[PDB]
Formats: sequence, C-alpha cells, structure tokens
Amino acid sequence: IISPGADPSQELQELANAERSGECYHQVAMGQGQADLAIQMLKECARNGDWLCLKNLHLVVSWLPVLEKELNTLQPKDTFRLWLTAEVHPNFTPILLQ
Amino acid sequence: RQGSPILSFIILEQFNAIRLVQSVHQSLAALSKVIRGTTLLSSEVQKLASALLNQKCPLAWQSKWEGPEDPLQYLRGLVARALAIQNWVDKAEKQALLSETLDLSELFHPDTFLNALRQETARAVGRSVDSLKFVASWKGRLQEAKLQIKISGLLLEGCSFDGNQLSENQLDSPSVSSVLPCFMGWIPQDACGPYSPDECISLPVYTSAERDRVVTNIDVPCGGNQDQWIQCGAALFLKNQV
Amino acid sequence: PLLRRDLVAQGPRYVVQIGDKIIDYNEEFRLFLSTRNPNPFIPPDAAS
Amino acid sequence: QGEVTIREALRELDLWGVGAVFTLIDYEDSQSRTMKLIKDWKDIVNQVGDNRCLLQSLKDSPYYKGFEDKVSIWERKLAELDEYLQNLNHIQRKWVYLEPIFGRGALPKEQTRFNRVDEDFRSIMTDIKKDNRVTTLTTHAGIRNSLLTILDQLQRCQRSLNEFLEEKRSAFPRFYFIGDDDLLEILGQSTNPSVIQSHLKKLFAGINSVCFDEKSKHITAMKSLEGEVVPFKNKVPLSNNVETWLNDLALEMKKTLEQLLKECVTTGRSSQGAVDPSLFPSQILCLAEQIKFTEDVENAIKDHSLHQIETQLVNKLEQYTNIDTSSEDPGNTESGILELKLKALILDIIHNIDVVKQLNQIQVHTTEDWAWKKQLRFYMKSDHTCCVQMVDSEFQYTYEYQGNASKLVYTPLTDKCYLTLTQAMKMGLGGNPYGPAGTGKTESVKALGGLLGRQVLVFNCDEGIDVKSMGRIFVGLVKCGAWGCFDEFNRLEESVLSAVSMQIQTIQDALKNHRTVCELLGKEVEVNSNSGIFITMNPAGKGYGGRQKLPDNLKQLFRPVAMSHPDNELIAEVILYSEGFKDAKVLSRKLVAIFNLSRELLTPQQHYDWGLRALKTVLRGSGNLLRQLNKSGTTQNANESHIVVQALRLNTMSKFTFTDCTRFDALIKDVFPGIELKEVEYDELSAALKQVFEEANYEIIPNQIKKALELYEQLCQRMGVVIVGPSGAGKSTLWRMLRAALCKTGKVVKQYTMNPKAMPRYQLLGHIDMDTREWSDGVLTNSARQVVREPQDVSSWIICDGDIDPEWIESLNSVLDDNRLLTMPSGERIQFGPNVNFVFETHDLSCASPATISRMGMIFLSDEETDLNSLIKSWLRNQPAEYRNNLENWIGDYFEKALQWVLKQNDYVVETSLVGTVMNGLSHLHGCRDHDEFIINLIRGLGGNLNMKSRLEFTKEVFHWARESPPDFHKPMDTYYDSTRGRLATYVLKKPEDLTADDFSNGLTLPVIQTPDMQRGLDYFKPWLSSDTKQPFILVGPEGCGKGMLLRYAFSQLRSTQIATVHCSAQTTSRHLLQKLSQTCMVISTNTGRVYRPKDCERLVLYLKDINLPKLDKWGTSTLVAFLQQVLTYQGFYDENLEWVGLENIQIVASMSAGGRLGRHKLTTRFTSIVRLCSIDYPEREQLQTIYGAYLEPVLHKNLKNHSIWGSSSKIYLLAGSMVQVYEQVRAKFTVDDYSHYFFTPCILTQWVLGLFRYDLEGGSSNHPLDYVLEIVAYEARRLFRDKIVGAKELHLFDIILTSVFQGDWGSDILDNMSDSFYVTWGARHNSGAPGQPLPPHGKPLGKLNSTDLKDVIKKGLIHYGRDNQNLDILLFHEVLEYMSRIDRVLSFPGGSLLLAGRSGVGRRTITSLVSHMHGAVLFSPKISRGYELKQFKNDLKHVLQLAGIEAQQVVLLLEDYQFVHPTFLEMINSLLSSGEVPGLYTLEELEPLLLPLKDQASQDGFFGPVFNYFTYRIQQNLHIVLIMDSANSNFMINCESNPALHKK
Ligand SMILES: Nc1ncnc2c1ncn2[C@@H]1O[C@H](COP(=O)(O)OP(=O)(O)OP(=O)(O)O)[C@@H](O)[C@H]1O
Ligand SMILES: Nc1ncnc2c1ncn2[C@@H]1O[C@H](COP(=O)(O)OP(=O)(O)O)[C@@H](O)[C@H]1O
Ligand SMILES: Nc1ncnc2c1ncn2[C@@H]1O[C@H](COP(=O)(O)OP(=O)(O)O)[C@@H](O)[C@H]1O
Ligand SMILES: [Mg+2]
Ligand SMILES: [Mg+2]
Repeated sequence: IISPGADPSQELQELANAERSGECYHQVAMGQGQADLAIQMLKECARNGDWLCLKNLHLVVSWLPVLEKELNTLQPKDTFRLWLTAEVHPNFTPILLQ
Repeated sequence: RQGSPILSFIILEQFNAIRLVQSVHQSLAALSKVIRGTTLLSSEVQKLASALLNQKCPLAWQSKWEGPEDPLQYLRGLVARALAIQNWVDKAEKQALLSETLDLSELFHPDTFLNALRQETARAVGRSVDSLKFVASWKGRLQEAKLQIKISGLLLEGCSFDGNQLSENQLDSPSVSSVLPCFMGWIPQDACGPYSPDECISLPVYTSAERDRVVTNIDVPCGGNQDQWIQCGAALFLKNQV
Repeated sequence: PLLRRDLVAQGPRYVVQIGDKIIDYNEEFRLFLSTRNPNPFIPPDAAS
Repeated sequence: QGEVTIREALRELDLWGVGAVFTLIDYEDSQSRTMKLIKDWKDIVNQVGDNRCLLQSLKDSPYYKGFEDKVSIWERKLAELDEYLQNLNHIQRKWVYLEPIFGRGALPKEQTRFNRVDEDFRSIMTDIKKDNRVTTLTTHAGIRNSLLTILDQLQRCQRSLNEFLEEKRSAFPRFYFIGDDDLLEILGQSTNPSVIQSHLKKLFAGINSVCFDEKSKHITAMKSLEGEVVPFKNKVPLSNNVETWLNDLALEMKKTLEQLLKECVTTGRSSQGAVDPSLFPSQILCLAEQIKFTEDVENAIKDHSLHQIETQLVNKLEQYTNIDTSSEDPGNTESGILELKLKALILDIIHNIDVVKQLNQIQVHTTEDWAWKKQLRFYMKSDHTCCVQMVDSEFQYTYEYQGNASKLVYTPLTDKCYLTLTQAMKMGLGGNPYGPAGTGKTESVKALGGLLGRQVLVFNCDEGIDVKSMGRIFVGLVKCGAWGCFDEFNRLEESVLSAVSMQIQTIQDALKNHRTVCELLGKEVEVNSNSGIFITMNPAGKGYGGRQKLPDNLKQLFRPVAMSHPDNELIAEVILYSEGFKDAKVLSRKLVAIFNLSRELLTPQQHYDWGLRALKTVLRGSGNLLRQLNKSGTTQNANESHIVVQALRLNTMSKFTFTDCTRFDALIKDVFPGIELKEVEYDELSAALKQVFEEANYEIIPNQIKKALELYEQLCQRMGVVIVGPSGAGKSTLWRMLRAALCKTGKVVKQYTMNPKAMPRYQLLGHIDMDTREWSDGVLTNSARQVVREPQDVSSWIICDGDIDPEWIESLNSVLDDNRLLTMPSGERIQFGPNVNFVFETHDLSCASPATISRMGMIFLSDEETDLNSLIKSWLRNQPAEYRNNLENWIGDYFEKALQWVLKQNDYVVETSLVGTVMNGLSHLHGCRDHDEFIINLIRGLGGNLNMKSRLEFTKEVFHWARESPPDFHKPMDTYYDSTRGRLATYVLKKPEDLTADDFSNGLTLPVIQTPDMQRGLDYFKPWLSSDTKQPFILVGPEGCGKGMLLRYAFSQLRSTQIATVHCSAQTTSRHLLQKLSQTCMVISTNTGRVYRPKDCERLVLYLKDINLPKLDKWGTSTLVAFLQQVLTYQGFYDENLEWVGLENIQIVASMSAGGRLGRHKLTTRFTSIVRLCSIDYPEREQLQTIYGAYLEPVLHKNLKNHSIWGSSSKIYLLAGSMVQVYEQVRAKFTVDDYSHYFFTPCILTQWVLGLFRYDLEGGSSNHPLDYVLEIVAYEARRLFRDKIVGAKELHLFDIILTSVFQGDWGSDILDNMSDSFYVTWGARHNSGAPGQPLPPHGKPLGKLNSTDLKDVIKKGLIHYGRDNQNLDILLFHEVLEYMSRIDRVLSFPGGSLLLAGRSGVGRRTITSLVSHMHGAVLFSPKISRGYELKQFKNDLKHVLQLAGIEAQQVVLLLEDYQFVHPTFLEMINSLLSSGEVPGLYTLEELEPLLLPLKDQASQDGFFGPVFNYFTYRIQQNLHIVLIMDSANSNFMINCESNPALHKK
C-alpha cells in the first residue's frame, strides 16, 4: 500500500537484482490500454517462472474482477511471484484482497 | 473611497461585510423557509445542507471569505466582527480611531488595514510610501512614527512571551499563550528601528492554527537562542473567534 | 427468464427464453450456483 | 433615381467575365514531363472574393431590386467558383509533392491509385491549357464531383504513405515534431528554395533562413530571424535524398560552430581582446567569454582574491555601457545587425560580477572550493569539444544553434533551479520545477537547454493525450538528443500518467546504465545519451482548477524544485541597465513596490494580475520608448524617470474600475512626484475609429473610444487579450469596431471566431482517431494553419466569444506563453509572429486559473463604463420618428424612475445584465401611438421580468407616476390598450359556441378558453412574433402553466411560417438540433458560404420546450445554450467537417419551468440579456372555475343536456367549483417534497374532465342522478390521484379531502361506499367489450362492473390466455381486481403508459401480461443477451416504433429493472415519452423507405408538411409503455428525478 512519499519500485529493483538476476523481472504501470497486455505479461511470466510487477492498481478499479478471475485460473511456476502497487482506494475488491 | 484613505478601507469593509452578511442571510432565509414553510429545494439549498452535515461551511461562503472550517465557528466570527466594525467606523468618522486599542481579530482583511496606515502616515509625513517600513514595540511607543496603533488580543503558541524576551514553554503550559499588546506603525527605511536589528526574530501572524495564510510577520525579541524558537515552531495567531 | 418459471407452452413441451435463443426446457433440469465473495451482488429485484 | 449606378456596376462586372483568364506556367517532373500550371493563385482568388463581396454589398442597396435576376447568376456562379477554385490549388500543391514521391516509391498497386489521379488531373488540366480562360471552368461538367472525388483519393494515398512516413521519421528524427502535411512537401521537393526556407525554421531551432549560392547547389550561410547572418565553414551539398543532406547540415552546422568557437576563443585567451563583434554570433561570444571567466577564476583564486580581475570586468562593463549609446547611432543600419547582440552579453558580465562579489566576501581558500563548484562552469576539453560543469555533474555541449533570443536574468532562484536540475540529470532523473503562476519556471529550462546548448522542444500536456501518442514523442526526443520540457504536464489523464511512468522508468534506466539501445512500444530505439526530460506544472491548486493529481510512483522519477518566489527587483533593474537606462537601481525598486503595493492595498479583483508576467512586459514597454526617443531628440534627465510610467500605464489602465483607476494614479504620484502625467496621445487611429461609429450609425461615446484605443496598444503588447463585462457591456462590438477603423489605415484584419464551448472539446482542439491513429483537425488548429500561410504584413485575430474552462483554454498556454507556439499532440507545432493576436470575450473568469490570467492582457467594462442614455439615442434613430418626437419626450422623463424602481426591487424571474432588462423594456415600446398606449407598453416591457406580486407594486406606482390610476379597479394587470378606440384598457372573457367532442378530439390543438391571462400572454407576445417586429424570446412559467398551449395558438396566428419543435432534456445537444432542423429546412449554398433556409415557408420558427434541462459541464455551462449563444450572436455555426454555416431565417423561442425544482439548471446571462422574455402563472382558482366550467359544458351536453340536475349551467359551473377546490387542497397537502412524482397541474384537471368522455353517462333511463354521475367523477378522481399516492395515512388523508368537498357541495355521501364496484373497458353499453387496432379519440369506453361479475371475467381471460401462454394458479382478491382495473383504463387510452413501482412478487408483470393480451395489444420486452448493447436496443425500439407508427397495432412496450444494462436507455425512454421520438435513432436516409406509405395516409388524414411528425403522432397514439421498478432499488428514486418525463407522462 502506497502512502504519499512511498515508492517500493526502488526496493524491488534492488531485490530483483539481489535475489534473482537475468532480467526475469518485468513490470507494468497501469494506465490507459495496459490491461489487455498485462494479462499476457502475467500469463507469460507465470508460465516462465519470472517475477512480474504491477503498479497503481487503485486507478483501474473496474478491472479487478477480470484480473482476479484470471488469477484463480492461472498456473504458477515455482520462483514466480506477483507484486502489486495500490494507493488507498475503497471499492477495491475483497476477493483479490483475501 | 473618501478623501482620507484609511477610512476608505473601513467603509469598504463595512459594506463588503454587510454584503456577505446578507448573502449568508439569504442562504439562511432560503433554508429557514423550507423547514417551517412552503419551498422546494433547489440545488443551491440542496448544496447548503450538504455543507452543514459534512460539518464544513460551503465553498460558496469560503470562496468569498476564508473562514474557519467549522460552520458555527464561522458564523460566530462573521457576526462578532460585523458589529465590532460598526464600532470601528464610529471611532473613525470622528478621526478617533488611532487613539484606542484595536484588536485585529475583528478584521477580514487586517493586513490590508495595516497597509492602509502606511498611506495615512505618508500623507502626514509627505513621503513616497515605498520609503516606509513597519514595526512594533513592547518596550514602549514608537517615536519616529507619525501614527501608531495599540494592538491587543494577539496570541502565541510554542514559545512564551514576557516583555523584552521570549522563553521556553513548559510541559504543563497550555499550547496557547496570551501576548501583550503591541504598539505598531510605519517608519522610515534607514532610520533607527525600535529594536536593534539582531535581537528580534520574525514570526508569522497566521489567521488560525491551520495557519494556511498570513496577515503579516513581525520581528520579536530573540533574547539570543534563535534556533530554539524556530524549532519551537513559535508563531503568532492574531485572534480566535474574532 | 430462466429463474422465473418463464416457460412458454409449445404443445406438450415448454420452451424458454435465453437471449434471442428459444430452447426446450428439459423438465429434469435443475440449477445451483456459487461465488467466492458475499457481495457483490444482488438487487432487491433479484432477491425475490 | 440611382439605379443608374448599379446598372453601371453590373455592366463592368459583366465585362470582367470574359476578361478573366489565367497565368499558365510550365513544369517538369521526377518522371520528366512538362505541364502548364497556375501561378499567382491568391491574386486570382482575391478577384472572386472582392467581386463576390461586391455583389452582396450591392444586394443591400434598394436599386438592387430592379436588376435582381442578374445578381443570382453571378452569386450562384461565383459562390460555386470559389469552391472549385479553392479545391484546385490544394489538388495542385498536393500533386506537386506527391508525384515526385510516387516517382521514387513505385509500388505499382499504389501507383494505380496515384496514377489514376495524375491522369485525371492532367486530363482536365489540359482542357484549360487548351482553354486559357477561367469562366469556362464552371462550364466543364461533373467537375464538382471530379474535384471532390480526387481529393478523397489523395486522402487515401496519403494513408498508404503513413507506413512510409514513419520510416522516414526513423531515418531522421527531427521530423517527429513536424506535420505529415508539411513533411511530404519536403520529402517530395528536396530541391526547392522557397520550400526550403519556408520549412527550415520549423525543423531547426535556430535558422529562420539560409543564404544560397547563385548556383543553388550549395549554401554558404544561415540567418537568424533577427537577421544575424552566420557563414558556413564548409559549403552545403544539396542532394536528392533529403535526410542524407539534412544529417550533413546538422553536422556541418555543428562543425562550423565547433571550429568557429575555438577560432574565437584562441584569440581571446591571448591578452588582445577578441572583439570580433562583427565576425562572431552572440551565441558564441557569450560562451567564449564564459570560459574566459572560468579560466581566469581558477588561476585567479590561486594567485589572489583578484579584485583586480573584478575591476577589469567593471571596466569591461563600463566600456560596454558607453558603446550602448554608440549602438543607438546605427539605428536601422544598412546591411547591419546584432547591436542588440551587445545587450545579450551585458548580463553574463553582470551575473559574473555579483557571482565574484560574493566570493570575494568569502575570501575563498582554494580553486576547487565548494562555493565555486556551486557556480556554473565552462571548459574547452583537450579533445577540442566544449564541456560544462556544475558541482560533480558535467555535460558535453551539443552545439545546437540557438541564435539571438533573450536569455532570462540569472537570479538566486535560478541557482537552485539549475543546480537541482543538473543534479537530477546526474541522477539520470528528470527534474520537476513546480510553482504558482507567472513564476517563470517553464522559460528557465528552455534557457538552460540554451546555455547547455541542446535543442529544446516545448510541449503542452492536455486533452489526456494517448499513452501511445506520448510514446512516439519520447521515441522522437530520444533519438534527437533534444531537451523536452512540458509546460503544464499536470493537466493530463491520470490513466495516461501511470502508464507513461513506465515509459519514463525504462528510459531513465537506459541513460543511467548508458545503454545504447532502449525498448519502448516494442521498438528498439537507438537513444542519444544526451537527452533531457522535464515537467513544469502548477500544483493541483485550490485556485488553479482542472488538473489531475499525480501518482507518487511517477513523482519519484523526478527531482522537484520550488519555483514559487522569484526575485524581481533584481530582474527589474537588470533589464533597464541592459537597455542602458541609467537610474536602474533607483527605479527598479519603485516598480516592484508599486506592484506589490497595488496588490497589497487595491481591491483584489479576480482579473487583476501583478504577477511577474505583467511586470516583465512593462520593461519591454520602456525599451520600446528608449529605442524611439534617442532617434527623435537627444537624451536628458527628467525624461528617463518620466518614461517608465508610460510603459507601466499601458498594462495598467484597462483593468481599473474608475474608483480603483483613480486610486492607482494617485499612488503613482507618491513614488514618482515630479513626473505628474502624460495621457495617450494617438489620434490617427481615433479619427478612423470616430469615423466608423458614425458610418455604423452607432452613437459616439468617449469611453468606447478610450477602451478601443487602449485595447490597441494592449494588443501590440501581448499575444492574448481579454475583454470582460456583462452582456451588452459592448465588449464584442468594441473589437469589431476596432478592426474597421484600423483596417482603413491598417493593412489587414483576419477574423476567425470560435465559441469554444458550443462545440465539443475535440472539435475545437482537434484530435487523434484512436483506431487509425490519424489526426483530425480542430477549428482553431485549422485556423492557425490559415494564419501562418498568411503574408507577413497582415493582422490575424482569433476570437473566442464564450465562457471559459481551464480544461480547454489552458491548452493555449504555449501559444500565449512568452514563447508563441501552439502544440499538437501528434508532435506538430505552430509558431506565430507578431502578425497574430488572440482575443477572448467573456462573461467572467471565475473559472480561470491564474496561469491563464497572467498569461494574457485584458480590458475591463462595467455598468459604470456602460452608457445607457447614450445608447437609447440610437434606438430613437432606429424608429421612424413620426412619433419619435413624442417618444424622446415621453421616455426622457418617464423611463428613468420606472427603470430605477425595478433595479431597487431586484426581485425578478431571470438574471439579465442591465442592457438585458432595458432592452426588454424598449423592444415593447416601438410603434406606440398615444401616450396612453406607451404607458401600457412600457410596463409590458419591464413587468415581464418581475415575480408576480412585485408586478403589482410596479404597475400601481406607474399610475402614481402616470396621469391616472387604471380603469381596471382590481387586477389592473389585466388592462389592454384599444388600438382603434384609443380607449385605454380592460380585459374580457370570450365564451366560445362550438364546443363538442370534436374540438376535444386531439391530444393538442385543444380548444382554448380566452380569459384575461390569455389575452395578456398573447398581447405580450405578438409584437415580437410578427414579421418586421421579430424578436427571439422566452416564456417562463411553471409546468402546466399553459405555455405549450398558448404558444401553439400563437404560432397558428402567423401565416408566413412553419413550427419546428424540440422536447429537451439533459441529453439534448446541438446535433439533435441540426437534424431536427434539417428535416424541415433547406440545405443550400450562397455567397458568404452555405446557409440553412426555411423550406417553402416565408419564415421559420424554433420552439424549444425546456431549455434548463441540457446538462451543464462541471464549470456550469451547457454547451447547448452556448451554441444558441453563438447562433444569435454570429447568425451561424461551425459545421463538423469545419465548415461555417449560416442560418437565413429563424426566430428562436423557448419555454421553461421556473428554476425552483432540483436539476432544472439555470442559464448564463450572456444568453439571457440577448433575448426577450416574460413570465406567466397558473390562473387563479377563480379563473380555473371558468376554464373547466366551459370545458365541462360540451361533455355534459353531448349526452343528457336536458336532465334535471344537469344542464343547469350554474350547477355545471359548480362542478368546476368543487374540483378546483379538490385540486387546490391536494397540491397544498401533497408536494414534490413528499415524493418526487407528486405532480399536479391543470393538465390534471384536463386529464380529469376529459377522462369523463370514456364513462357511459348515457342514463338512457331517468338518472338518480347524483350517485350515478358523481361516483364516476369520484372514481376517475380516485384513479388519477389516489393511485399515485404512496402512504396509507396519506391516502387516508386524501380521502378525507375528497369526501369533504363532495359532501359539502352535493348531498352527503354520494360517495357512499362503492368499494364493490369497478368501472372498466370490459363491460360497456354499445357492446365495446381483440380486433380494434385504432383507438377511440378519447379512449375505449368504460362501464360499471361488480366484483363477483368481474372475477368471472378475469378467469375468462386467464383461460383464453392459457391457450397462448403458460397456465397459472393465480388467485384473485380485491387488490388484484383493483390492480387490473386501474391498468385497463390506462391501456385503453392512446399514449397511455404506466410506471409500476412496488416490491417484487406482487406482480406488475403477471397482471400486465394479461391485460395487454386481452386488449389484443402487441406485447414486447427485449431479450437480453450477453451482447446487451445500444445496438440491440436501438433495433428493438426501431422495431417497436415501426409497429405502432406504421402498422398502427396497439403495442405495449415493457421493461423491468433488470433490463437497463445502460443508463442511457432511460434518457431515450424519457425522450420517447415526452416527444414520441429519439435523437440519432433514425438517420435521414432510413426514413425515406419507412414513411413513404404514410405520405398519402397523412395527406388523407389531412396533415401538412413534414411527415415524421405524423409518424410521431401515430406512435404516440398506439404505443403504450410500461416499466416495472423496485422501490428498494438504490437508484430508483434517482432515476425518477433524473428523467422528469417519467412521472409527468
Ligand atoms: N457605440 C454604440 N452606440 C450605441 N449602441 C451600441 C454601441 N455599440 C454597441 N451598441 C449596442 O450595445 C449593445 C451591446 O453591445 P455588445 O453586443 O458589444 O455587448 P457584447 O459585448 O456583445 O456582450 P455579449 O458579448 O455578452 O453579448 C448592442 O445591442 C449594440 O447594438
Ligand atoms: N386558458 C386555458 N384554457 C384551457 N386549458 C388550459 C388553459 N390554461 C391551462 N390549461 C390547462 O393546463 C395545461 C397547460 O399545459 P401546456 O401549456 O400544454 O403545457 P405546459 O404548461 O407544460 O407548457 C393544459 O393541459 C390545459 O388543458
Ligand atoms: N394472485 C396470485 N396467486 C398466486 N401467485 C401469484 C399471484 N400473484 C403473483 N403471484 C406469483 O408471483 C408471480 C408473478 O410475479 P410478477 O408479477 O412477475 O412480479 P413482479 O411484477 O413484481 O416482478 C407469479 O408467477 C406467481 O408465482
Ligand atoms: Mg509556462
Ligand atoms: Mg458579443
């Protein structure tokens, strides 16, 4: 959860480097049009076993069902992780939060 | 604006104030009429009641005048001033305004009032108004200032004030600290101050604790130990509830 | 239309509305359904 | 007998015809050929313009008439000709570019496309090579369509090239910020000089123009705009591949600069001062001097503090200031330039002085001490490539040519700025200088790019530009190694930002780790290590307005800076000294004070600005003078002092209200006592201006002159200018007059007018189609291109006469910036010269961010400056003046106090600027024959605007003022002049004879009783309606007032004309009007552009039912009104596809509810002051007895006219007495406030009386008669009211009310208890009892049935329904009966629809299903699919409407809560109910097949004019709608209130 002045991207940058290498880590900032591609990124990196990070989810609140739906679907590989950035937004879906 | 310029300010205030009072009154008369009698809410009075129960007076009013967030606290202030003002005016028509002690709590645009003396002094002194500079002094009355003021009900937080010095506040002490009235006015640049340059420390004079905006800032007796006051975050708030 | 017994009589058998599609309602048909989240959602329209 | 003149004009016009011919010139190709082609186009077209405007000039003279027929020829032919002509040069110029291009890129399948065109072009071209003359070109056949098809082909080949153009932007990156339109010119015509010069600057920062070798093979040199000539060390090789030589120019320019520098520096390092002022460009001098500074210093500190070095510099400076006067002698020097290049260098020195001066106080220990590292340092590396360093950050220098553009004065703030920025660049981060408005932060970056020498692009972030569209722009920047500042990055779509942050992050990571290649949009882009990214944004301020909050993620990628406070007094003096003004330090201090003090002690107007931008200008304001004054006379003391103030009073005096104006002037005296005053001096213009007012027949008033004059130099001063005041202030006229006066001496004025709010955001600004990723213009974007092509000695003005929103306007920031530039989001950008001015006209700047306010100049008008007695005079001249004598005398004395009283009162129906009110008063007064009449007409004019009770106060006092109190004792309102008798006034009731069911046949044209009110509304209209006297106006009255009823009558009075209606709502928009208008109105072409004309009508009229409803943007302006605003003002509008279309003949009219209720939004003064208006109120209960008394008689006399109790015309009037009595009591006790839907109006009285037709009151038998007739009345009543009412207690309350009146007025319990009985369609005499598709006019008749009788009858229906649908164990009980009885009545009635609100499971749906089935009503409910869409729905609706409207079968359209997958549905229904139509539901072509059948039917039925309305009518009769909704549903209550029509209908 971000607060004003909070940026974890740098810590993660470092952890990506530290606990992994190889540029397996890939990332996406939410915005216009990204959502369709994010699915692919997710799908691909999940399948690969690489680390994927997604930012500013609070902006795109309507998405989330589609996302969480796909999350219950998607098949992990050991060493695959999902990293998520969110300002405080209500109406943010409880399912994924769970 | 009348021939004498200070007064011009106060008559202005008189008017603009009353204008607000009556805007408020109308936004009050409206909502006063739906509850007891026959009216249909417009989006206006629909927006009025939203203000009350959000506990924040309306952007409608706060656009006109930056007042306290609490709507009642707003009114009490608005009103108390309105009347005081009529008293100021009275003392002013008679050219008698200087002579009393005036708290700046009352004014909506107190800064502007201050800057209004700046004219009247230069009128008396026949000087380019850019030439003057402003100060106050607790250690007596300003000699070189053609006109002055006695300002009371100033108030302070974070440091304590005794004549000629400031001190540290102890735990017990209420955050709020009453301050002794000033003598204020306008005086030549490159003329001798009331205080030497280095002893006094400038402090803001905020409209409230929120302290969004400032009326002015005043130089005040350091008594050495400059940083501690700053870290103390000492500041002056002109008035509360007025 | 499915949740209501919104069935129309076509001779002996009963046909049912789904989108544009009209289907014979097989009388042995029963339905049940689930969700991971309490709400959302239902309208009072749907509660009944 | 002056027909002679016009005859003579025509003759020579005719002589011109044959005389017209061409300039044909040969040309060779890429595929070398030769063709004749046109030159001096503009010269030729001007002919057209001039002659055509001449024609229309002629049209206005009377003597025109006699020769009218010939005018039409020429009007037609020319109107058409300009169109043809205009097309052709586009065609030509496009071919010119594309043919070379289609020669080289020869894909034969693409060549087909183009070759066909080449062929097609050359083809008709030769018809003209052959036929040299022009007039022939209209004779050619199908040319219209030829031309138009061609252009479309050119559109399409362009699309093929799209793929290609980007590969050419990859091939060379500066292209990324240039328009395709231009690009292909350059691609195609690489060789062409004028192309080159006219398209070079826009490509390259520095170079206005270039020198050309006589051979035109090479280039020896380049020019700055300023004229500063620069040679090229190595000559330029022009080449066939554009990029191949371009790339070389860049590098040869760089090499030229590169060598040129060291040459210069090496002479300067040696003790001999370089002093090659003539040789070297001021760009290099400053630089070279600045390393001299650097080297000196580091050698300096070691040796000594070296105050001697300082003194050197003071002598250098001192030397230069003296030369400043030696640079005044040359003036406009022959073959000479750059004397102001001197002024440039001065400030470097002086910055240096104050730099060193501070260091000398520090007495710095070492060369590499920190306070020096602070300072901005230059070095010529041993590699001979310059480098510049601050602290531990250093950067190599790009050597981009900047040429001479003022650099901003260094200041403490800039230290911070620069350093934080350089540090950010060290961090590989962007830098975010933020602050308030007029800070200077945008310009800073720009100048730091200059000092560092990179090429800097400016951007304006608006319009939520596509992430993709940003992407490319980045892609462009990166390759160029340019510096991209965005001005107002803030104002951007939050979803964009976040995605873009990802773009940024990846790029930074490349710069930091020095990756050669960067990946973005799936593209690998070789990225320049020398790139820079910055953003200059105001905070998301309380004041600032519409700008989107930034994600924290994104923030981190920048290093912020606080630019909030900028030292001015420093900057102030500096500039004066750069001018060489001597008392700099003294005066600078004064100005700053004057500002700060003005700001301190003057009324804090919204519109005032004492920000920096204002100040910056005053300084040029003097530099202009000082530049003039030395030439005219030789220099002296008192002047210099004296001069600044003039330069100041320019910016100043506009804004000031008289009070403030005086207060300011007095202030200046104090700080500048000796100076006194010097007024505006210039009369040359005022003369021309004075002339125009006389020629326009406007009265000459001094202030107008002042403000216009004032306005003039204000325009010279700054790019953008504003005019503020209420409507009728005169502000629009003001500027219009100016151009005319000006134009007489002043070569040109080009006028383009956006009402920005009227049209959508994109229409104005222009946009990127998301799919094609193709640009499509906006109006002003287009207009910009029109003005840039325009010649150097022309004035161009863009007017925005509309309300202001930071979201749209702030998009001109780069344009009105110190920097004059307009930015497309495609990257294309459009600088302007001093040719261009911009103008805004507006009601007020409430919504203005300060940014915009300070961004531009401004003028102010008040009521104080508005002169009324002065304006009335012009009204008097407008009158014939046969009575004008009388009027001057009457009005002079009478008007004023009557006016006053109303202003005192300030109790009135709608906000109108004075003018607005006045005018209403005046427009009613024309033609007034007697004094007696004038009195009435006066009051008429004004009392339109008063809330009713205060009307009386007025009228009354008017007779106190007038001679006599009015003839009417009571209701003196009612007093009407007698035109023939001259008998003053009273009002009369007029009983009509003819009344029967026939008169009441229709839903509309309902026979209307003519009580006094009527004759008042009509009398208060009619002047404004008829012919010559025409005005646009409004009616205000609460719904059910009668407005609709009255107007309908009023229109019918007029013989000339047709009546186009609109039923409005929030969703109502301009295009709805386009089309509703287009249906009944012409589409034609004339001189002065296309126009819409009324078809087969002498006049046309637009009636708009409710103006309030169209939605206001957040800023509070409906675009719909804004449209209408534009229309009245500029008799026209911008067609989509950017055509401007006029409107030749339409009165515009509206109705509306008083603004009381929720969401009936109120309308800007701008519009309201423009038009006339008036108000009416429900007739008094006394009058309502009379309506219905007379509306009642026919229904009773149709049957049983004799029967004892009936007839008895007093007993009839009684009914009216009681219902009206019921009416009141129920409105008193029940209101909107209890429940949204509690809507009661006389409409309901009507619905109640006329509802009685349906009941079989025959009483063929002798009647009770009370209990028969009255239970009916009761039952109807009960059905209209009680059904509607919610609460048990409230129903109980209602019943009381009802019972009371009935008992009191007739017997006691003639109600009794009739709970067992239901009156229903099922069971009526005459055996009505399914077939019967067309409904009775007053609906299916109704008879009286028992409960037990009925219970059978329902099961009869249930049985027979069981055959068609599923059978159901549905039980019966009283409520069910009640439910169904109530529905039957509704569904029998034509247009009758329901709204069934209740809790689920007590089905509206099961009962409704049946009734309709039993009616034989066709019953539709949409099948809902995952593909729920607007497409489904449109189809469905279309289908339903088709049925009820064409087939005429009665149809139930049914909907439940679940069906509304999209909020819009309801607005359609909402519209459908009210109007029987829906906008953008049918397209025009679709109608032809649909309504063809009805064309006869309608004519047989008897209707006149447009069929669609018939369609509509038909719909409304046989189409019934039903809606089931749940009280519990959250938005239930919402929607009801959202869609007013819903509970009204
Ligand atoms: N010099 C003049 N003498 C007499 N009447 C004038 C003069 N100039 C303008 N008028 C009249 O004054 C009225 C108002 O002027 P104007 O139309 O400029 O106001 P405006 O700027 O258009 O306000 P808005 O743009 O809000 O409508 C018009 O009816 C116009 O005909
Ligand atoms: N002078 C009148 N004569 C007859 N009916 C009237 C008169 N005035 C009002 N009414 C009744 O009041 C209603 C006025 O409605 P109308 O004017 O058509 O709509 P609106 O009031 O919304 O513009 C009508 O239904 C009409 O029967
Ligand atoms: N009189 C009745 N006897 C038996 N069942 C009834 C009766 N009225 C309603 N129902 C039940 O409710 C259903 C009809 O509900 P419906 O009219 O669809 O509710 P709604 O219109 O509020 O959505 C019937 O199919 C039946 O199951
Ligand atoms: Mg800027
Ligand atoms: Mg105007």
